[PDB]
Amino acid sequence: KQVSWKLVTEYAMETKCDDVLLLLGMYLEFQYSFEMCLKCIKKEQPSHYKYHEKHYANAAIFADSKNQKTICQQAVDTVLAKKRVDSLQLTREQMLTNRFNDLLDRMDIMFGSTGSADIEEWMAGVAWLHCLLPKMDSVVYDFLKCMVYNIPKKRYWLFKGPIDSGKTTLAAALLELCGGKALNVNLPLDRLNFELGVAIDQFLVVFEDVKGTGGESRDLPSGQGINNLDNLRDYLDGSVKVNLEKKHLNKRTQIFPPGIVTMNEYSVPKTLQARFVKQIDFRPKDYLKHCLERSEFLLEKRIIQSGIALLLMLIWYRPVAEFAQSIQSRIVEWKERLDKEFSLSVYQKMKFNVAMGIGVLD
Amino acid sequence: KQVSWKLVTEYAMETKCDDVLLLLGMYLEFQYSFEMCLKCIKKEQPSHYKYHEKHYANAAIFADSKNQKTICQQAVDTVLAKKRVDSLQLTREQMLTNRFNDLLDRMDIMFGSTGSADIEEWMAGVAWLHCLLPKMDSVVYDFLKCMVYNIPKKRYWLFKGPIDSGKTTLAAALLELCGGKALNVNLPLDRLNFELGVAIDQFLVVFEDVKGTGGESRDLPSGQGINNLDNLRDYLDGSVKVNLEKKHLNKRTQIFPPGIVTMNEYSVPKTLQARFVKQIDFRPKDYLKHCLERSEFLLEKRIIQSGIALLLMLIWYRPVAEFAQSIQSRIVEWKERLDKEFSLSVYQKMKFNVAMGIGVLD
Amino acid sequence: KQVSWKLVTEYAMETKCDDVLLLLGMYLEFQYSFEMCLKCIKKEQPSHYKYHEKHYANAAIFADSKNQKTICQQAVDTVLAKKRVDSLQLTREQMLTNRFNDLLDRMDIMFGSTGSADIEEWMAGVAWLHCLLPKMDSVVYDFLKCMVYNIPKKRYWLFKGPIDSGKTTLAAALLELCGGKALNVNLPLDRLNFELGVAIDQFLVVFEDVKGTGGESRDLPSGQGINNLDNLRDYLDGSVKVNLEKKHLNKRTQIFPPGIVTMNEYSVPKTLQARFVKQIDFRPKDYLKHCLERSEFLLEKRIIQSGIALLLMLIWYRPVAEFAQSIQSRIVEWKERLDKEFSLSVYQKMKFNVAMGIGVLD
Amino acid sequence: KQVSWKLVTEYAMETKCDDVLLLLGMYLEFQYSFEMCLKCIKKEQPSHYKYHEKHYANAAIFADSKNQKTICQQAVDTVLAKKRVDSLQLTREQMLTNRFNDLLDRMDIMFGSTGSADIEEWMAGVAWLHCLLPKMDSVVYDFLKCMVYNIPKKRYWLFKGPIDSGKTTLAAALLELCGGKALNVNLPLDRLNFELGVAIDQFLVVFEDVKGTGGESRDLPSGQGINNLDNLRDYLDGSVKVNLEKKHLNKRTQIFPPGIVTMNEYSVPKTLQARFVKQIDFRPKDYLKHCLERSEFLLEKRIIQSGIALLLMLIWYRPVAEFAQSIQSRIVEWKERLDKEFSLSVYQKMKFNVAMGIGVLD
Amino acid sequence: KQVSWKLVTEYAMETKCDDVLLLLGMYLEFQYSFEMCLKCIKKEQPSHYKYHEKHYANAAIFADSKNQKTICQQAVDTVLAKKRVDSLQLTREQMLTNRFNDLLDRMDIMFGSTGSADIEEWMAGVAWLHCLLPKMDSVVYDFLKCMVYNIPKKRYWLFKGPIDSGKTTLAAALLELCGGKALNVNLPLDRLNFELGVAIDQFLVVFEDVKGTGGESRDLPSGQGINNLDNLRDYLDGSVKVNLEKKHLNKRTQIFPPGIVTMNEYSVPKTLQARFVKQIDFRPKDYLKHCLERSEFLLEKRIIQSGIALLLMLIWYRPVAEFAQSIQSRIVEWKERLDKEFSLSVYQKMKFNVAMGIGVLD
Amino acid sequence: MSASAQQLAEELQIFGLDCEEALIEKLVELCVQYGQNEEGMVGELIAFCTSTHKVGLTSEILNSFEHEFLSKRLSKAR
Ligand SMILES: [Zn+2]
Ligand SMILES: [Zn+2]
Ligand SMILES: [Zn+2]
Ligand SMILES: [Zn+2]
Ligand SMILES: [Zn+2]
Repeated sequence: KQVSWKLVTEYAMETKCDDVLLLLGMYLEFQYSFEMCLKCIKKEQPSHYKYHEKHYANAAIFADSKNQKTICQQAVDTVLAKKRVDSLQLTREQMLTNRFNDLLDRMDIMFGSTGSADIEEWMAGVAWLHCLLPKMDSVVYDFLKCMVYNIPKKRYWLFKGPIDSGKTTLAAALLELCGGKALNVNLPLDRLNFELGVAIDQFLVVFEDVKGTGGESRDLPSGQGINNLDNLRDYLDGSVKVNLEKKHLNKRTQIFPPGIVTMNEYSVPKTLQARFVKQIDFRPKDYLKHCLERSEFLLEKRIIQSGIALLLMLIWYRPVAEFAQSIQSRIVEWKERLDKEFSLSVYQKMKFNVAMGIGVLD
Repeated sequence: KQVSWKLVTEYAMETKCDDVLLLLGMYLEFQYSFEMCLKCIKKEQPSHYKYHEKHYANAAIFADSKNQKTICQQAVDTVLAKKRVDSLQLTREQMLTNRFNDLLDRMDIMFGSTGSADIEEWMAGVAWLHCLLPKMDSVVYDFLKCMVYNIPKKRYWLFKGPIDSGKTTLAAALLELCGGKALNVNLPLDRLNFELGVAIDQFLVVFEDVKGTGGESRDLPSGQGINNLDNLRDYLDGSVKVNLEKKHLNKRTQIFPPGIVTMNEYSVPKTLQARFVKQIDFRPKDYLKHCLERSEFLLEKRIIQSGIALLLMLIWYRPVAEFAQSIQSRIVEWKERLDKEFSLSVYQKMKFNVAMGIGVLD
Repeated sequence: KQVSWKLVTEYAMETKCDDVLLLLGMYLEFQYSFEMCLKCIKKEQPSHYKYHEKHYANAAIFADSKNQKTICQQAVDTVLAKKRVDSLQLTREQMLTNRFNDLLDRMDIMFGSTGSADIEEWMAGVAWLHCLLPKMDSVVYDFLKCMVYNIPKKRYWLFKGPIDSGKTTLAAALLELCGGKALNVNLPLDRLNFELGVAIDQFLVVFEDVKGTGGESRDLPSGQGINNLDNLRDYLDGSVKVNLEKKHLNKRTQIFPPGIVTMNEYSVPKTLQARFVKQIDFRPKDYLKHCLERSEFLLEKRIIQSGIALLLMLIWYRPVAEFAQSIQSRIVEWKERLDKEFSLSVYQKMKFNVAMGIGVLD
Repeated sequence: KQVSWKLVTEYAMETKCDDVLLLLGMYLEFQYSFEMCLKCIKKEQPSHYKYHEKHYANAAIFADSKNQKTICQQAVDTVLAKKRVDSLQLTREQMLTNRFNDLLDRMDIMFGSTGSADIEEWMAGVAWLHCLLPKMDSVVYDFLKCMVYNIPKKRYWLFKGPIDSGKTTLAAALLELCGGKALNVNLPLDRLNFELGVAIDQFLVVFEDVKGTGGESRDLPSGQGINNLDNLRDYLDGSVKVNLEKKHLNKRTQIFPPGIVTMNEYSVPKTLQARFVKQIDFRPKDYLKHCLERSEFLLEKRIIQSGIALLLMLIWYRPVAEFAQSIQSRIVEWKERLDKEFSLSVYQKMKFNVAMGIGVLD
Repeated sequence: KQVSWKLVTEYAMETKCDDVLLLLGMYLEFQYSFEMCLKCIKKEQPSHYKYHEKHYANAAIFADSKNQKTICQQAVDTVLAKKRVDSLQLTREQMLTNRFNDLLDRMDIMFGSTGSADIEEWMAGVAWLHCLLPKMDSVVYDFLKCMVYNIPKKRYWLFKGPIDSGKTTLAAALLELCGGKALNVNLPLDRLNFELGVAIDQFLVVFEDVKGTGGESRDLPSGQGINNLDNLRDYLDGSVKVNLEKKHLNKRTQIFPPGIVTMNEYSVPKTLQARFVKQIDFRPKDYLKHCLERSEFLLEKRIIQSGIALLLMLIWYRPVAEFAQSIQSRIVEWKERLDKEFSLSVYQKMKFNVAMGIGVLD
Repeated sequence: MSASAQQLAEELQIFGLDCEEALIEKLVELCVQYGQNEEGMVGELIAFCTSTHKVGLTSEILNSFEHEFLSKRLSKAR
């Protein structure tokens, strides 16, 4: 005869839904019956068939609620509250530990019985990705720890390279591999405050294509990207607690999370370059282009730019003695599954086709 | 039954949490059981195992509350209210007195049994920091009192120096040593009002890297930093009660707190320089660079830019007759602990390696 | 059991607290016990030990209130409401009458038994202040009445003088002597509306350092100060009811209060100068500089820029036949106290040291 | 028992208080006792001693109300609602009829027993005002009707004249004589919408000193005044229902009221001048200056710029056959009072001293 | 003892009042008594004496309501809701059908017993209006249908003509003849969104005097009018559902209604002219000027720019076979009234005086 | 080129140092004979009215100033 808020909040803490309308719709699907729900039998969304029977009782009354958006609203705040806390208690290495596990959770489903993901294609992506930069997997481990160590004025990395090379492909996958959001600074420093407020309680930021006055002869349009970066020195250093705003009333005043800044061969001030760590010049390789011309599954199923892809690359090359001691037991698990499905011959055979310019899976 | 607001407000006044979502999440961890709480046994956060048994009763019902964000909201206002009052009653010297004690409280935990902080490394930072500027510790005492005396048009200090020298490293530590926030003026004078409203009830402000039209030949990008500073003459003087805005409706109309303004060799108008007190030209020293190359613990554990670091430097050099008479008894306490762990030989031996360019702890 | 709003509102009308969070914190200190309150015995804040026993009963329940910010909120509106009314009923001379009395109230405490203010130092400030401009006290009386008479296009005064001379020192003290707020126009005409809305129900305004295109050869940075002043002709005249905005929804449409405009030798349009009354060119005197070099108590305890300082100067020189007939009885009171502590010899002896360049109290 | 809203609303409709905080404070003065109220016996404000006994019963409980600002809030809306209606039902001539009567109501009090206004001084102002422009009284009647007739692209008048001449003195008095508000366009076209929304349900607008690019050689600062005027063609014509905004949510979409535009000899586009009706070039007369030099009562008591002053000038010269037939009976009333106190000799004797350059009352 | 909302909403749906404060005041006039209401006997406003007895019962209690603005608020939403629906169900021709009838409703009152409108003057306006442009009535029918047909990139008409010619006179009348609102684009593209959101659920838009860079030699001030028009290509075409915002939260995403764009001989880009349909160059005729010089009733009573005027012109010339079949019966009604009062001689006799330059009614 | 007695007279109206046109112009010479600005002259002058105890100003006390204090430290005659 009354709706339960603790249950809705519970479901929220589970799916970690930090959205209002999203959390509302998802919960409004349990006000029917899991008795004949197609989505429950077909095993489509783990956030449905795994929580319907758990919240079917409350959702039944939730439908006749006059505060459907209010109940879910408080849940969202509880979700953001959790992250608000974890960003202070758990070390930057533990935060990743949880991420790496959540990334594997999806894998245990997609690469299982209720999954439609083909491990062969994702293993092929690990090949293309390793053929993108010298010792790609090696660099990934360095970036990861670089994010963990968190060294002032020694955090952001530079993905400076021409158009179409792999920047937006890697800078994106890394975002999901570690966790966080991708911002933009091409817009005036007006809405910059309304966008920089997304890095709150995050792990890392991703600045996509920053426009600068430099490169006026290379047909490179100028903007405010490079400029804005310099107008955010402390933000790049992280030695001080910058100010952030979330929905009018201030929500945080913490240390601006590190990250990656991408660009297309624009000019970079010395006072700006001194805020970076490493500069990775992406090279527009042809064999990579011809490679995807016969490997649509990488661009279609989003593999070359998936965080799950890099995870497979971290478990394939990097030893177990490098991961968290609480996850080392899970790393070995897939080191057996991957070596079982693919040996060392079938693997390099894929990187081989990459060198040729043909399908990775040929 | 019923949820208690005075208890939540009490916990808020304790941790001095001036955040809404943060105060919410932290309190939502006491709705379980301190009987087997790992965070309570492991002694991770003093704001947890020290207040769970105290608020376990209310938090238990807090979970089934329909106003979880409302209850914590009022608490936040009570927190800001406290600071709102202290900024008028307690003298500027007493405000620091409390800060210095809170800084030592963390030390009594990290340098104790439930702490993972190594006093050796922090003592090493005091060495690197003293090798940053001539009579560093001496300057710190002057700045402190300079902030206490509060002399109109004689408050802000200038940290003008080239890229990578120690500006952002000191200007940051000082911020935590005294207390306050760090602002930025590189952004248009539009959102300037939404950022300058952070210095409310604060102690000092920190302007990180101000861009000016000057230094166009030194590859120094121009901006609005220097300009904005001049567009805030009264703000720099403090002889009048400037206007401030916090979340739409005005929250304060007080005297703009003093502080520090940093820059990278930009041109400075005479009408602006006349608003400062002392100009500290930071020198990019090599031995300091090579020093950190073998002392990662300073950059990792954040020591060279920690307020706690400067505190150790103030207790090591400066006599007890300079601190507050209500804290002089605590200053002598650590003057015995530090001299017990490190003599005068082991100390200078660290500053020695600094001169060399090797690890401070060698 | 129930909280009283009339009591909180009463306390608000007493301290005239026009702040929300401030009024909240101050009232939250009476929910303990005046039985052992240190602030009540030490006699620190007249707004504490004088009202605790008066509001101890309500504050006791105020703590367990779910609307701590709401109760105090209404009180604030009642406070602003009072000023909103007085600005229309009481003549501009009566408004000052009340101010002059409130300024003396502080004196009766600081210069009493529960005060830590030394009358000797404040009398010394009256000397330095009189050595700032020819017939300083005489000018003060003229400005006061100039504000009372309120003559259209004949209200604002000009404090045009080089850097470091006494402008910001006098323009500030006068602000407290009469009452009001100090605004700024160096910022774009965008937030100008959000700042000009402070002069609501005020008495006078203080424009600190206005930047103009003039003086480009005198190393004087140009801005929008002078320009904005001209973009506010009616605002300067006061013959029409200008529009003002306070927190989104308009709060007033009255006559813009007179005031003082300060600057540093910038160029002034004839159409702008015709909106002023008198131009006081402040001279950077050396003997004044060397004077404060041996009189830190003036800059520390804020005396040379205190409204209470000018009050002592008005009671020392100006006769009783010039003050309000309802305050003439109080003016004579201090004319006996001051002449009792300091004769005419000890007074001029202070102005003497000013001429020398040594401490006023030598 | 319970607070009455109809009573508060009634008082609001009486004083026509369109303010929230103002209406609140005024009503909070009846929660004491009219038994010994000084303001009730001294007859200071007609909005007090005339309504205290009427609202003493409700105000007594109003004090213990938890919605003091809410009750008065609704009243304000009822006030604006009245004007919102009158601006559509009553003809533009009837609206003035009510104004002229309200202006006389003040006179019946100030020029009565409970008034401190001297009719001699106000009659002197009528002399100075008539010595400001050729057939001043004659022009006033034309402007009045010009506002009544309301002829598209034939409404606004031009008060173009040098600095200090009488523009701001007349353009102000006229505003009160007819009714309305005075706006400004010197500010960017950004806040223009937040200021133009004041002419809602008004009668006429007053643009004070509009800055234009013209007159660059006459030391006349340029701005956006003239430009903004042209950017408001339809606003000046009034043949279409322009859009207006009051406090976020739109409050009106009516015909922009006519008015007067003042300036200081700036250049005026032909497309702009074609939106005016008559151009009055104010001449900076000396005898007028020397006149006020011996007639401070005009500038002090605000007479030369008072709407009540022009009213006396309309009743002195203009016949009764020109006023509304419902007010003609009241016009004759003062035509007897004025002719009783002052004949034709004493009147012209004042305009005489104006010609000389001495006090109007000599 | 309860207030009815359905009744207030009913009255709202009747008068179609889409205003909040307006609907409030109008309804607050029925809380007295229609027994002696002067406005009810004099027959002044059809929205009063026709609904007082209908809502006298509820309005009586409405006065003692604590939500006077809330009750009327919901009514307004119901009003806008109606239009929100009609703009989708009723064809663009039916929408006009209702308008034409509402325009005649006013006529049946003003040209009746309870009306003060003289049919002679309005018939004279039809003469002046027909002497404004060749086959004026003919053009009106074309525009009407042009609005009905609604042809993409073939909707807006151009009223390009010199100052004072009849543009603002016709573009205004047409607005009322069909229905809708008149916007402006001279203001920055900032508040453009807050103004373009008025065309929501409307029929047509009216852009008054658009300023362009062209015509710099013809003393024509440049602006952003012409530019903004080009910055709204899709808005002019109407082949896509543009975005609109009403009071913060979006209220509509429909097809931008057609309309008319007026200007004063400014330069027009080819890419802009291609968005129009017909260009009507208004000629500043003298005989029209001298005509109004002896026909003040047209400018006073607003006839030459009234939608009711054009209606009379549509019923006088255009046959009945052109109107809606549901209104054809009403068109013939006035075709008998007009021909009864005025023959063909008295009509052309008015257009005759127009040719002369004398009063249309001579 | 002088020192403008109007600039030195101001300092004489602050401490109530009554001096006619002839007296104020007497100090103007002190600003040209040694170069002492109006601000430093008045500062050193009143220090001479204390060493000899003289709260009055004539043409003698102002004359003995160039023979007692400034006479033993002329910087334009070495
Ligand atoms: Zn299901
Ligand atoms: Zn615990
Ligand atoms: Zn106490
Ligand atoms: Zn009374
Ligand atoms: Zn009626």
